[PDB]
Amino acid sequence: KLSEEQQHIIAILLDAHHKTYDPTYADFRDFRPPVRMSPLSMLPHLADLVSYSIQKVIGFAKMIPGFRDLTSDDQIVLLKSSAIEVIMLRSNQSFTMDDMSWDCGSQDYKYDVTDVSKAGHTLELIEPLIKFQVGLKKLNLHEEEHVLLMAICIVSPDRPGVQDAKLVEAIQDRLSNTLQTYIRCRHPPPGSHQLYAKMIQKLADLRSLNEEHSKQYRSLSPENSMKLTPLVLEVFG
Amino acid sequence: ENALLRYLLDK
Ligand SMILES: C=C1[C@H](O)CC(=C/C=C2\CCC[C@]3(C)[C@@H]([C@H](C)[C@@H](CCCC)CCC(=O)c4ccc(O)cc4)CC[C@@H]23)C[C@H]1O
Repeated sequence: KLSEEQQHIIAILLDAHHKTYDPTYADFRDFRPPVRMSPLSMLPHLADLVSYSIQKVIGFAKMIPGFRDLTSDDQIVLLKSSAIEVIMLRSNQSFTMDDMSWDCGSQDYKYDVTDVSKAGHTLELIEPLIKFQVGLKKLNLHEEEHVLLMAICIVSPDRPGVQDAKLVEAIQDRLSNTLQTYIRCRHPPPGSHQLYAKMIQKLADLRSLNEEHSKQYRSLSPENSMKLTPLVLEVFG
Repeated sequence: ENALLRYLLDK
């Protein structure tokens, strides 16, 4: 069912994820500490978490077959546009349904709606993010699907600034066909079609979430910017 | 412009 090339793609993506996601979360101890009582007391800790996560996303992207073959400029636009979406996706691994929080192994490293708001984010923007996480979690995806979706998310031809959209499209299509084939090996029709249609809808949701926060963001006018990291400043503009 | 990102991509 899966050709050797499709299997080779998945093997590479699984290994990329395993190298870039540490489920012990030990590195969190080196962040500025979380502070819950200011007023943005969680912003240093959460800014470090985002900065760290951007680095992991870069790591992952560099292992995506053909990504490195793109021009540097196209690699840069793809990552600047996709980074927050991939972080939202990858974060589903820590997300817990019972508490509606991201549980990273300890009470201190367990993040809820109030903690995110203490990082300077609006409740109106956070609610769809939680909703997203719940819906994703309910799909109960295999790790093979999870890493392929992350990859598909990164390599999208329809991101602004992409010069070589055909080449970017050729990579995503190989990833997409691999994903479709994977699902079909796990499920006959029509369940296969329904599950794929759901993943596609989740990518559109992520995109709408990105566009809504960046709309807000681009429509904002130092005290908080000072607390961000150099890499976050660069990536988020 | 995006110097840190460029470096991170080249290494
Ligand atoms: C290692 C892990 C672990 O699973 C822990 C992780 C948890 C992820 C979380 C839990 C804490 C809050 C995190 C980091 C979220 C960010 C603070 C988001 C908030 C979402 C908006 C309401 C930052 C968004 C943001 O600053 C932004 C968005 C779009 C733009 O164009 C410009 C800026 C997005 C994902 C959120 C991240 C993951 O990489």
